[PDB]
Amino acid sequence: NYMSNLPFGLGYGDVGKNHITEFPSIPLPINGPITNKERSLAVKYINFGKTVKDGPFYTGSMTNDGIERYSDKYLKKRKIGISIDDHPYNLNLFPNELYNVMGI
Amino acid sequence: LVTPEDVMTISSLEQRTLNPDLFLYKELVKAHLGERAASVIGMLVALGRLSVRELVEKIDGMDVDSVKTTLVSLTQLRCVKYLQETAISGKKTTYYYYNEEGIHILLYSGLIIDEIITQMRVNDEEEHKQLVAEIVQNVISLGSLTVEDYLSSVTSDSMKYTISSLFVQLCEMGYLIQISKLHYTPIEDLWQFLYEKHYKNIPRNSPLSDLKKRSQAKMNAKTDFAKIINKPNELSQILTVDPKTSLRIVKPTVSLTINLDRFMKGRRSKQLINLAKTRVGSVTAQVYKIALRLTEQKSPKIRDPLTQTGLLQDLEEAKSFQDEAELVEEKTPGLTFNAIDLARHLPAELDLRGSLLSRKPHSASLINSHLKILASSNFPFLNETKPGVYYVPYSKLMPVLKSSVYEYVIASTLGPSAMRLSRCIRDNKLVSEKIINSTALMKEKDIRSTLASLIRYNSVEIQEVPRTADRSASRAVFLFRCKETHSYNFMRQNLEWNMANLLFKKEKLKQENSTLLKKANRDDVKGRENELLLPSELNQLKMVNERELNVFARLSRLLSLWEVFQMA
Amino acid sequence: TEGRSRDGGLRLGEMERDCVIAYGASQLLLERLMISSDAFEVDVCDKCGLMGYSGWCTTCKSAENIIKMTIPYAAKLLFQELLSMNIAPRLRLEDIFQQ
Amino acid sequence: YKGEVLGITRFGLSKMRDSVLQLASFEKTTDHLFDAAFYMKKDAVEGVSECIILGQTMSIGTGSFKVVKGTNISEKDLVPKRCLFESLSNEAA
Amino acid sequence: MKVLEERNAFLSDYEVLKFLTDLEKKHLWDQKSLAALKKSRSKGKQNRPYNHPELQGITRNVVNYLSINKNFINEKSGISKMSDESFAELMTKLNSFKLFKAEKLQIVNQLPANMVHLYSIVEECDARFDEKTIEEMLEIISGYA
Amino acid sequence: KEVVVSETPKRIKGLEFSALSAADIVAQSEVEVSTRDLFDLEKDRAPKANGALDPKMGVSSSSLECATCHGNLASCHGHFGHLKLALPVFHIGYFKATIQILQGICKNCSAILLSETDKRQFLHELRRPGVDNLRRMGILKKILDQCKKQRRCLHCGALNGVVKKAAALKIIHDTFRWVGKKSAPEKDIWVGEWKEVLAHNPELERYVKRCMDDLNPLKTLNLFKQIKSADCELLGIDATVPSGRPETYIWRYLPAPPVCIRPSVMMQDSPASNEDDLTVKLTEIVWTSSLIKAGLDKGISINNMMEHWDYLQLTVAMYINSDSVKPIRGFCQRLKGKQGRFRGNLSGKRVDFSGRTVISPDPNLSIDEVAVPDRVAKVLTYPEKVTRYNRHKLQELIVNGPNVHPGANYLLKRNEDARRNLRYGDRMKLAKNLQIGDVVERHLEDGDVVLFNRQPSLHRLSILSHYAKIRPWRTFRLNECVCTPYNADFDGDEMNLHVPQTEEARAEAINLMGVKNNLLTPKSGEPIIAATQDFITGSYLISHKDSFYDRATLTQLLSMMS
Amino acid sequence: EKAIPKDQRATTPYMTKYERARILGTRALQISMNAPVFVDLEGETDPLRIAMKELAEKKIPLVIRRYLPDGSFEDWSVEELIV
Amino acid sequence: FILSKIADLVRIPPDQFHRDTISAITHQLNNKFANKIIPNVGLCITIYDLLTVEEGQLKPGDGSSYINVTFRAVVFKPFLGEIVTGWISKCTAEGIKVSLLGIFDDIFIPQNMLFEGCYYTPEESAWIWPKLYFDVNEKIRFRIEREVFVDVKPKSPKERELEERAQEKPPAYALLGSCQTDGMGLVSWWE
Ligand SMILES: [Mg+2]
Ligand SMILES: [Zn+2]
Ligand SMILES: [Zn+2]
Ligand SMILES: [Zn+2]
Repeated sequence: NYMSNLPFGLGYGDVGKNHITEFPSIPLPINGPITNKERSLAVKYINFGKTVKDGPFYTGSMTNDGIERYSDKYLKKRKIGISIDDHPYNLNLFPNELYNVMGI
Repeated sequence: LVTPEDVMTISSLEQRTLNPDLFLYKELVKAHLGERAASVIGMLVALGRLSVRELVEKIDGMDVDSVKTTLVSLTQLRCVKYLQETAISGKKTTYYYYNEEGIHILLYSGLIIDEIITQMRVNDEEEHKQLVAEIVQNVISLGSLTVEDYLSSVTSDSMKYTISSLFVQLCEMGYLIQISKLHYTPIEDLWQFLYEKHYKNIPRNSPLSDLKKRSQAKMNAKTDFAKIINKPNELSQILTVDPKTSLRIVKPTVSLTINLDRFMKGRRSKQLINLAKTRVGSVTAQVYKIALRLTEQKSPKIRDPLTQTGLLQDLEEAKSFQDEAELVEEKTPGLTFNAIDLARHLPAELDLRGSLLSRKPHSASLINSHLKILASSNFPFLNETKPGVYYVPYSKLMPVLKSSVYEYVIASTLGPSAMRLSRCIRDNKLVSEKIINSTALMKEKDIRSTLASLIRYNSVEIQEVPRTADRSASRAVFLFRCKETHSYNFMRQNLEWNMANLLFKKEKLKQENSTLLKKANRDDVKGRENELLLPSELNQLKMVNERELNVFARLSRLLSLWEVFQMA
Repeated sequence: TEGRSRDGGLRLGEMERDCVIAYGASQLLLERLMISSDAFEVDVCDKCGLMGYSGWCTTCKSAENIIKMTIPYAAKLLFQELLSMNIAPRLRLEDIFQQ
Repeated sequence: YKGEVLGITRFGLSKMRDSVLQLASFEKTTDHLFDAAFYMKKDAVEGVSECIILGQTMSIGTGSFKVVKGTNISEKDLVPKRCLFESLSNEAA
Repeated sequence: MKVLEERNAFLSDYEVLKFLTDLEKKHLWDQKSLAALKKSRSKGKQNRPYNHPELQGITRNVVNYLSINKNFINEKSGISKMSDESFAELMTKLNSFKLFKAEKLQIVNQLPANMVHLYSIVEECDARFDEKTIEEMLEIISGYA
Repeated sequence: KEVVVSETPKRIKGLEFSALSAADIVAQSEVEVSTRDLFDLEKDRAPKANGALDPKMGVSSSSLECATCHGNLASCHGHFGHLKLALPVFHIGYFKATIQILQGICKNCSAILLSETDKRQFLHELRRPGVDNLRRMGILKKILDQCKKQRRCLHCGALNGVVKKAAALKIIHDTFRWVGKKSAPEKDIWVGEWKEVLAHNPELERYVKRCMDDLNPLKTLNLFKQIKSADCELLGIDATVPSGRPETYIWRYLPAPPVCIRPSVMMQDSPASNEDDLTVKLTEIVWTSSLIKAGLDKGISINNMMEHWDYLQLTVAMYINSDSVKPIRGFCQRLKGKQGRFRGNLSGKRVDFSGRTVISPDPNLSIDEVAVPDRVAKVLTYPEKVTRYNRHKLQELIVNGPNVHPGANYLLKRNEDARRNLRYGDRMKLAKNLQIGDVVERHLEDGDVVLFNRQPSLHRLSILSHYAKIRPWRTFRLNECVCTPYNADFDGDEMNLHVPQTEEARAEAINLMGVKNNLLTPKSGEPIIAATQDFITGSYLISHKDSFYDRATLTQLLSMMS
Repeated sequence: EKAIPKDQRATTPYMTKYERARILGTRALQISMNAPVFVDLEGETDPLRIAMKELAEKKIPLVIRRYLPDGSFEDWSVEELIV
Repeated sequence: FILSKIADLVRIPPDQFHRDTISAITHQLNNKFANKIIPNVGLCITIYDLLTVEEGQLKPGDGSSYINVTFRAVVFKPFLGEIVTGWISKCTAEGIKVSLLGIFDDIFIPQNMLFEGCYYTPEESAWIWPKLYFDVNEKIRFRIEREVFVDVKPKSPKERELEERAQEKPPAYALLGSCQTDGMGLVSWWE
């Protein structure tokens, strides 16, 4: 009745429990320490990508009151960001379906 | 018991069901560019070819302008390949791909600037290091960089006189190739536009037949495709001009884009040098760093000369492609070098005197000794064509090198007995349940534990032995097989998935501490963090920052094992 | 139940269903088949088309997108049996009104 | 009407329906069900068989139209009223 | 249930009070709810099968807050006795003064009899104007008081 | 506080069929079935956590607690379990699916058997607004036939052939079907590989036949994860959403159905509780899974594990579809058949408020009436809601109560959740306190709308709506003119009575299915309700030319007629 | 989704049997939910018979919305639909 | 105190078909938005008027009339500088509970932003100023700077069971105020 098909080298107490561990864990050697070079590599990764976030190529956007306050009147702005159309590009490097978003 | 709510919270089983290729690309584009760009790139991964209409239809963003602006941004980032398929009976439209190598810049960025900094001849002075670092960051970030803008932005005449001098060096080396249709068009579409025109201009009643006209059409296509791919892969036509009463300069109106194949060759040679550093002592290993440094600049292809991606290789006489590849490697003398030529680049700090023992000073008879010993070494690093001058082969070096890497990765993940068993299956084709004991002589329980552990992957393929008209593996024995190609498939996807997970976790950490990271990346906060930040929040920020430093180190360390598997 | 001894009900078979459809009596169809045989007030998530419980999606774990609706208990049983074979018959909803 | 003579059989009925539930309720249940799950068919609920199975109202007979109760509310009672502040402030600007 | 827009035409704190006064005078009376007789309508669930809890409470709290004396000083209600014309006659001065801000609503119900109150009502009043037009506006706004 | 709670009336718009990914199977599940035990002696046969009969996936009786919803069998909606499987398995339902998925991709590089421009045009045709199931199946047949025809994978041509199944339940691909009188580097590899074994055994010389590329669950599954996403549309699986991957169709997690799906029947044979087939099967599946889980660490004989791994592929077959040689009842047998799921429960089922007895004639009934026994009128009720128009009547019915026929059996108060049985409780008070929201389940009365049905139902006139007429005897009586639509003949024929329970259904019944509205058959327009035998003969004998009547006889005839 | 103006209506000006049955059922349901009636009951207590009387007097306040297969609809008050 | 335009579906029972339809609709809207606060909009005082009323529809099983309605509802919405004379009713040593006359009283004002001299002591000593203060249950003047709507609310059924066996963010409309400008704090500091 499917409970006598037990091979000889298999103990009888270690069956039935099942319940494989939550995540199989084997410590890889790719979790080593840090050096001057590794610290500098992390710092240069920090500068990069952050640079493009602070640049125009974001395309990820989806206190909003009805009146501009007197405090908002004659006030410093957030930032005059350089827009997607602002920076000059190469026209002959895009399909003709995208040129219209340029301020040619 | 771990709760199903406790699971899926720290276990991360929802991501385990993603295809690893999509996961990594999506996470890179998300953490670097943004969210809408991530959605677009993921949809591109799902559907290889589509139009802007189909993106509008398939993503929540229907705003035709919004998808367009994200697409021009992604195209700049070299993440998109496009084309125009000509509808004849109405309006002809376009289709956009996803360019895999356009995101490897976003993946290799740290290694990219590391190669750009380190590989140069002059690095003692500090200012040049910072200058080239900022220029390479600006180029890899913005994309197609224009000297017309760059010189205009530069403010000092004495400083404009050297940035123009660095562009020629990168163009000639191979880190700056003129950008054109070849980086923004798919290989199969190139070949299918170069493969039917030859079938349109042929006359009729030609005394040949379908097989003959097809073979000559394929020959003509291969010739023109090889020519037009050679033309922009490396040339002087960007800087071949020379202005009057001035210096040699690249053209001021054109754009410059930084390549990645040259950096991939640099990384591969770095892996070879590290292999030598583990295996061969540094006395004669310091030569190999420069021995490959001076040949990589004109080194041949690593996986595909791009004719093996847009079309089928062959069925009968299918040896032709590797035949011609090894034939070209043999014929081209640029890769062959003599003991005299190697002398003018070796630094003095390498003595080249005590690197030999003839029994139990920058001299050619000693550097040629290392040349010959590398050729005669068990791993065919170089092959001997002529007595005195040899060459490094890639016809029979990549398979054995990749198999060594695969074997040692499995051995690092598993035990020495697992390595012994995988090596038995490798060096003995068609092992069986008794040939294992014949060729191993290790205790059966341990060997079969390692066997069961290694079965789960694509390393070892197992054959069902049919004994009666019904096929059953329950009455008869069953022996083993290798089928190594699946094994190479497997190590690509697992590593790609793990890098995807790492990017996913750093994006999670950014999501969890967005306010803190935005505060950190502020002009006044930069450089002044001790007085401003109160001790508790400063401790939280420093701990999360060292965590991300460590995880970037982990990612970079994993960035030395998967690109080598990426080769064919 | 199916037994006259077990106080069973009288089956309304496929041919009687065909007759009622041929009459075009939609509300009578609903009353005889669903309401007066097995009407189950299930909770349906509007994100995943999967029946929950107690207004709890138990896959989104939200209680946000849980709609309350009445379906035949036989239909609920069919969905739970399909999920057993791993088949996911996800229900897509929409407002009855709003024209 | 589909252009080909289609039978009233389990093969002829697989004409244009995509109706996994109607096909199941007719014949060959598990094959159709696993097929629809495998190709991820997104059939609408329009058949009277599916309406009955799901306890929905069929679109036939008394379910083929809508019943609407008029509000009998005019246009002279839907007028916004007693609003001066907006115009007063705008002219104060 | 979707909110078509978040902010519609501003309301001064006199229209709201007259509306709540109208609501109490039209139904859910407080004077008659203070007399016994819950049965009343006898239609099955009280007066004409309806009742108004959770609306009477807030419509009493809002009117109570507006009907307590305007807090210029620690005698009238503050908003009740002014009429539509008592607010209409102020046009020729309300548009006479300049603020370039919808903060008209701040001073039309609260903070009279002090300069500093308006000094918080309009940020940087002194920088914009502190010459002579700092007492006439106070006299106008306290005119009801 | 009290943020606004909003509800919207919604209808089912459609169904998205798909397979649950591994993540979704765990996510929907609320407890993990991992032990082969359901009851233990040490717990006095009380089901506890992690067993097959774990209460956290439901309860089998009203005396228990789910502990997921803490509800009885009456109110628990059922909750899912999941199974962890070591050495995963194939799927019986999607066996041909997995096959056809393999015929499209080369198994070496896991790339599709098409050029990067071969069927992209048919893909562009596949997104046309005009597609049906027929056109979809046709285009999929086209791409399948083409990728089957193709032999060399463009990435790496490895001579794909047939990927048929065994004559067993395993899938085999002929790696070297179309190779003959030709040479290949893979071919020299194959020959040398069989020289390595033909030089080590003295008996495999005959058996080196066959032994093609066999595809097990593990091999196919790990190969499936190699497949990229850009080709899944060609394989026909929308990869936009998770579980659109082609690796989800491989059994890797078994979801354990709620015990409501597989109930445990009380008091069958022995006093000890008995279980059911699906639960027993899943207990076997769990036991085998745990055995293999331990055998990964003890190194079971590789032959026996393959035997067990073939069993796990067999137990699930019965668990899903008992087709293979046999009483085991699988999920494909709960759905299939006359008394299965669809044809037995979903469109056609047992109904409440119905009756059945012998029919007798009644020529004094109107043709649009049926005489209903007072005995069945006292059990068949109509749920009349109290208005300002019928309150006095409903109070009188409540006072009469469940036994006097113009009475009532149940009262559902306006603001309560259950009905008050009127056999007890001093109905005199309940009538006084009767409100305008109350539902009184009062007896079937004269003029009530009933459905009348004689089986088999040939045409639509096999069921008609009649006005109920309460009468003393135990038969349904009908006027003989309406015997023709029912095809009834008073020789022991029985007919079924249905009482619609809603106002809408009642109005629909009496206005569309009413006898007077259905005097004609829709097939020809000819009358079908009309005089039957003795009525025809009596009419003939009256109108016969020899019939004459004096005034007395004539007026008596007219009084009989009225 | 567009309402065809009462000026140009293409569907039948006759109440169909299905529309009559549905109108009676809906109105009887409303009455059973204590909706006010607009006819003299004369001892009638049953919602369906009350609704039949209202239909006979053409006093049922409901509108038939006849959706065309293209999605457009037209509104026919029960009074104007001729029986 | 400003208006807001909302779209809703209102179920009118046949009980209410006798009263005028506008009255019935506004009664149902009042039922739904009497003291209730809209998610991330504000607190609905009551309904002001009605804008769009569609012909009521009937589902085949209810009998009620469901009307798509667009209306304006009066809601309390301070934005950045609105004045309100608080009437507090509780004071903890983490920020006083700026309370109103039963409208909503679940708002706090942060001490770091509050008057610098204004400090709390564990032994209940009111304030120290570098010479005058205020006590509990008096008139307080402050400002408005940021609005936060508590909109996180997941609860498992077992969580609800354990919670009600044992038996926080009480509101979804929390306010806060500043006391940086002279004159804020009392109705009468001088004169
Ligand atoms: Mg008979
Ligand atoms: Zn959900
Ligand atoms: Zn439960
Ligand atoms: Zn291949």
